[PDB]
Parts: sequence; structure tokens; C-alpha cells
Amino acid sequence: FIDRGGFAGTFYREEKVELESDIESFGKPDPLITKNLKPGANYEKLVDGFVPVGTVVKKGDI
Amino acid sequence: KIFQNVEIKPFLIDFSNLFIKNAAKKLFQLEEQLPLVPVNVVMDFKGISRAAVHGLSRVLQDEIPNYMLDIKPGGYKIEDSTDLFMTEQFIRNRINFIPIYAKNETLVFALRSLNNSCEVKTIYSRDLIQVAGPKLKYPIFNPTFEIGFLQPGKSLIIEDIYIKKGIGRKHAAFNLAVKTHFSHLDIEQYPTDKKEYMALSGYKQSSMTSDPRHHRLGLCFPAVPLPHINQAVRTYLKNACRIIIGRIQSIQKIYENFEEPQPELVLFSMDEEKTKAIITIKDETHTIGNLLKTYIYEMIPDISFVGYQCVPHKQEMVLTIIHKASQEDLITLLEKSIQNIIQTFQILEKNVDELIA
Amino acid sequence: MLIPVVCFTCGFPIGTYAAIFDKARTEYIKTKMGGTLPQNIPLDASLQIELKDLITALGIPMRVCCRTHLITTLDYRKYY
Amino acid sequence: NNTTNWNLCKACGFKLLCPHVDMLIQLQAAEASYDTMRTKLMKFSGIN
Ligand SMILES: [Zn+2]
Ligand SMILES: [Zn+2]
Repeated sequence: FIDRGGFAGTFYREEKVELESDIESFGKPDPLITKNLKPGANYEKLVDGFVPVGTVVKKGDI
Repeated sequence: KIFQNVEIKPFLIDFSNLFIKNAAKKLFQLEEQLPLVPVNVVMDFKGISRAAVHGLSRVLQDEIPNYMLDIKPGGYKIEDSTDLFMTEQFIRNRINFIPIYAKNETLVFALRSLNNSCEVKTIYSRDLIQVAGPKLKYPIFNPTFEIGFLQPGKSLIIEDIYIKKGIGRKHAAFNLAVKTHFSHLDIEQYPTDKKEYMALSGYKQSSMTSDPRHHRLGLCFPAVPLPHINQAVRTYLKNACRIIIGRIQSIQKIYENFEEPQPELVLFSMDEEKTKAIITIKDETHTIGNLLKTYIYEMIPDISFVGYQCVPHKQEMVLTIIHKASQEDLITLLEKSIQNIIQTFQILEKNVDELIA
Repeated sequence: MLIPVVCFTCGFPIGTYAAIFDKARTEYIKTKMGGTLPQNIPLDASLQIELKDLITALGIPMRVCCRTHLITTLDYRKYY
Repeated sequence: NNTTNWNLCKACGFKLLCPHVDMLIQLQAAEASYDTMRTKLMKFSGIN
């Protein structure tokens, strides 16, 4: 009954991030310039500052 | 002759009903039977334990290999699928549970639906175009399924729809047979219409005491071609037999290696000349354990103990056998019981081949 | 959002007779509706709409679960 | 033994002292704050 779709659906969450006017920006950081990057992170999935739609993001991914 | 008196009956659409006739004829231009129909098969077994019949039923339900239609990762084309309601999860759940009767694992389909109209357009299963593999001389699924629906001006493009193999226990989309009947023909029954007996099961013997050996089992298969029903059902039955034998033969490779230290077999020598054998097998169900317990109990009427405990949260079957013989004699009796199981299912194979013409 | 392809309980192929069962049912209701607004059908207090023979003619067996899910499943196209 | 491998003891032959330990000791004796110590020991960062 579970596998056939009984009480099955999709659950949604949202991420709303804001900027500081002309200080901050959206983009992929680089290791050799930016400071105190989060340990055990994954910055390679970013495309122009945002992860592309349709990819699977897991724990530790930026 | 363990298995006799089998009868097979398909599930067909009654076109004498005007409503169904008109609806089918104006929806799918359908005036005769669908290529694939469900088939109800009723089987009578005599001189066989209910453990074996129930194990055969369980294997035919969700322990036999079976084929479904699945979408490869990246098949759902986000670049082209503009529909906001037909999500990948919903559509792939719809596709996985379409009953198919496939010939090989090479067929690859595709679903390309474009909605150029101003009304919601329903995507049926007849819109699945075979794009890879040999061309089909007969459909493998019915064209009357409702895969989805598109809002006006939307689209749904899915590629790499392949055939995936698995057992029904792991995922329900591989389930094969749906139960329709199970009864014991050698036990009398009360008339349960009376208010005196409606609180009881009906049988005149308690399950704590009864040992029926004459059963009727009726199972329904969801998709079988019309002109080869007897060819399909028979195959299914035969398939089940091999599976059980195969699994039993696995245990037959354990007892043969009782001299060497084997993780799945543990032998103790208890007090009062008593010996103990523990067989722990991972990813086994109540089928093999129940068969083993029943046949060991039949082989050794005066056994001290036997149990087949299958634990849900441990995903394993532990068969404990305590008997007042030596280790060698116990292993000999276990091998004899396994051989009895093998010959019983071989006789089932032969009867299946003999009955269904 | 539609009638399930297979019965949620046992897995009988309900979906392959789903669409037809929808459309045909409508005419049957049109036969039994009677001087009443559509949205007031479940409040008529005089209707005897029985779908036993329709499902039987579809070839679906007399299973409780299968007919329950065939009859009672809502359709998203009909509300949106 | 600037980077990428252990310092080895000439007297015996086994490992002696990892370079980041040397840099950490130098910073600790050189009135280095934690932030000025966390950022400088970033060329020794582990698996990326
Ligand atoms: Zn059902
Ligand atoms: Zn040294």
C-alpha cells in the first residue's frame, strides 16, 4: 500500500536569502581568495551562484 | 498426482452493456477485447501440506522475478516538460505500476506529449512510443491506461523508459499474483449465515489441531495475452517452482559444509545426547522457514524442537532444530527433508506441465 | 490526481478500465439525475445510483478494495 | 619538508613532526589570535 502511493505526496521547503546593497553578491566563491569556507562543504554544485533546478542536494552541499 | 483439476478463466469486458460499449467506442475506438487481460486460475492440490501450497502462493505473489517499466535517471526532460502538475514522482509512480508482459529487457520506450489545444489533454498509455529494441509484434501493455493530463499549452517529454527486473518483496511494482481464493477441501465447514456461527471462522476443526492436505488456491494474474493464456499461466506456475527449489538448494549447500566452520550453520552438543542446529540465513521469508519446519517435523515426528523464527527488524530467518541424535544423523535427516521438498516441487512441476494443455 | 493504475490494496489493474468507467458513469448519472442541479446531486435524498452492474460489465471482480478505489477516487481534472 | 609529507628523524628514521605542528607552535609563540591562526593554517586543510 505504501509503494503504490497510499498517503504519498511531495513535501516542500523554501530558502529565502537576502543581500546587503552593493556589499554582498551571488556567485561561486574560490578557495584561494575567500575566507573561512564552511568545513566539509560542497561548492562545486553552484552554477552562477545558485544550484541548478533538478539536481539532488544533500547534507553539506552549498 | 499432487496437482489436479486446474481451471483458467480470463476477465473480459461485457459489451452487452450500452454504457460501457459507448464509452469504450468513443474513447479508444474499442469494440473487442483488450490485448492483455487478467486471468483467474483456480488450482486443486491433494496429498500436499498447506505449508508448500502457501509457499507457492507467496512466491507467485511477491517472491518471483518480474518486470516493470522504469525511468532512467535523467529521463524526465526538465528542459522540455513544461507541465506544472505532472511531476516526475507522480508520473513515474504511474508508469511503474502498469502491468506488463515483456519478452526481453532491451525494449526502451518514450513519452512525448505536446498540447497544442486549449483544453486539458489526457496522456494515455497508447502514447508510449517504442524507441529502442526489436519492433513489437504484440503489445506488452494495455493502451487504455491514464498516465496523466496536460494543461493547455504544456508538454511532457520522457525518454529512457526501460524494463526493470525485481522481486515483489522489495518493491510492490514487481508483484505478480493477487489472491482470490484459498480454502481447505478436507475440512468441513459450518453454515456461517446462522447467528450462532457467524463469530467463528467456519471450519469444524481448530487450526491448533487441524492438518489439512487437500487445498484449493485461486490466484489472478493482471496481464496475460489473449491467444496464449495457457502458455503464460503455465510458465508462471513453473517459474515459481524453480524459484523455491533454488532457494531450498541454497540451504542444501549449507548442510553439505557442516564439517568446516560455516557462519550460517552452528552445531552444539547438549546434555542427554541432545544436539542443536541453528541455521541463520539473511533476507529469507516465512516461505522457506515454514517449508523447512514442516518437512523436518514430518521427517522426525519425535523431534525435541523446531522453529523458523523470521525477525522483521533483523531481516533474517533463524531455524532452530533440537533432536536427540548425533550431528551426523541430524544432518542426514535434514538432507532427507530437503530432498523431500525438492521432489515434491518437482512433482508439482510435472503436474503443471501435464494439466495445462 | 486520477484513478490509480492498480488497486492500492491488492494491485489489480484498475487503471486499464478506469477512464471508461469514468465516462460511462456520467451518462448513467444523467439517466438517474432528474430535474436537479448537478452540484446538488449528493443532497437529493431520493437517488438510487448503483454502479454494481457497470463495474461488473467492465470485467472487474467483486473485490471490496478494487471497487472502493475505482468508485471513490477523486479526479484532479474535474476540480481544477 | 615544507608540505605534503611528514618530517623524518635523521637519528632514527621514523616520523618526527608534521609541518603544521611547527607552524602552529610558531604562531602560538608569536601572539597569534585564533582567527589569525585558523586562516594561516588553511594551506594544510584536509580532504577537499
Ligand atoms: Zn483490490
Ligand atoms: Zn628519532
